[PDB]
Amino acid sequence: TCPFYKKIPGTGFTVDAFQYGVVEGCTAYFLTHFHSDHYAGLSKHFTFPVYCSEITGNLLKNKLHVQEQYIHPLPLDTECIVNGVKVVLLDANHCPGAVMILFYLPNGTVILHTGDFRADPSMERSLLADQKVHMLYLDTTYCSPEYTFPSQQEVIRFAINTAFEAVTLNPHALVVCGTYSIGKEKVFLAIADVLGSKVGMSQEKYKTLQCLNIPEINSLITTDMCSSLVHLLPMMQINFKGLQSHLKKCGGKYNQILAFRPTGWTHSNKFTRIADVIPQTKGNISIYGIPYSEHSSYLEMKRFVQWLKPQKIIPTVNVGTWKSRSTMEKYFREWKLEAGY
Ligand code: NI
Repeated sequence: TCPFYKKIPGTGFTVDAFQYGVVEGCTAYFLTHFHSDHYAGLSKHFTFPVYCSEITGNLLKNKLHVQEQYIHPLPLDTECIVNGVKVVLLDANHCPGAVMILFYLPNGTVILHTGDFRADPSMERSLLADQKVHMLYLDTTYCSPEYTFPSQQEVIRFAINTAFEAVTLNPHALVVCGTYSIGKEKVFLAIADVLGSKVGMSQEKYKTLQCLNIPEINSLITTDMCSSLVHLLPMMQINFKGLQSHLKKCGGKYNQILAFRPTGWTHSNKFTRIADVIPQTKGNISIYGIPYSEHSSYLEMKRFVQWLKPQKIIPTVNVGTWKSRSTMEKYFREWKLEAGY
């Protein structure tokens, strides 16, 4: 049945709760972003109101074929009324169109649901600065101290430099980047830019990217693989077998592949620095795994919460085991005792 952490008390609202059929007493279903664990259940046959960002509404329409009459897009950073309740959507620093939602309850309670986010100090100067938050529904994906990773800027630096070097040494090398969902577009766009190429991809992926309001996008992407020296492929094809097969398809235009697998966190983050990462190699193929995260590190999460000083925290990730739950509750207590709220 719908879990309690997907219901907003004092309203007929749910968040990211599309796989439980009709939720008894829900008058509006909010969708924070277009990732499949979040939208799971939505289809062309859904007949309840969906509230979301403009970009998310472009994807629901074009990729899922949800009918237009049920899609309610809202602008960001704007006080809006939904079934009699004031709401604000804020940028989540996750994937394109990902939002956090502020609900202002009739009784005076204020609730923030982060959706999926990567906390940033820039958030401390949004509409959040303006008033108190009583309850926080938090993206706890990486809520443990061992989860460190570099900034997005440092990871892109490493990728740009690595690709630029390889292709300058061998102009017959192809660069390939793995994808399976929206998000992490900076990886393949930054690399294409340093190489003066457009990025080539399948028609289905091109379509997806045309929904995202990325400026000058037509100058940056294409469906003509031949004209482009950066190719996107399904993440599942980013292995030696899949890459050889793909090189075969390029008709002797290239004699080397350098590939990037953007992951979240991996255990090598505990020991190794970004400067020191090395690829997996077999023959004329090299695969780099790069830790490009669109979720809060442990420290970034802690800073955000200690700044906000909520009265109650409700985790939305890793809630399935008692040991996880107990571990998170310990950190919330440390944070609260350290900062004095
Ligand atoms: Ni997500």
